[PDB]
Amino acid sequence: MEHVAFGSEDIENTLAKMDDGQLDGLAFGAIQLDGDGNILQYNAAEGDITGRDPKQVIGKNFFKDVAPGTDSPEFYGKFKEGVASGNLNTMFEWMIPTSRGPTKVKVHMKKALSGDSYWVFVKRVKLAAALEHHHHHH
Repeated sequence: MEHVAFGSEDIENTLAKMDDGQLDGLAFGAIQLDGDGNILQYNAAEGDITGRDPKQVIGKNFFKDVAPGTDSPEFYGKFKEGVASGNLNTMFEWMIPTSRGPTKVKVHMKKALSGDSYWVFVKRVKLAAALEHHHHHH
């Protein structure tokens, strides 16, 4: 005879999955991903010190591993629906709240040209480079 109902609200209950990456670590570069979201390659900029390992990132997920907490249809659904057709076109900016303070970053994803690969650019929200060149595969 378990008929004990309980209805209440707790701010702590709703407030969960906070920022875990206390570290800042600033960097801007592109990363190759697969249809499933697996790291294929890593290409960072040539104007800063080395941070994360190039091989350590490979084999793991980008938004499912490197980006813990983004596991949702808010950012995943867009990637899935895009893969189903073979061309994920998304352009927006994400806010990365840290202990040191809030930091917004612009990320642009687009299907690779060679095919069977995706291109995800990650860099702080700021217009710097737009017209590139000398980028042709062998």
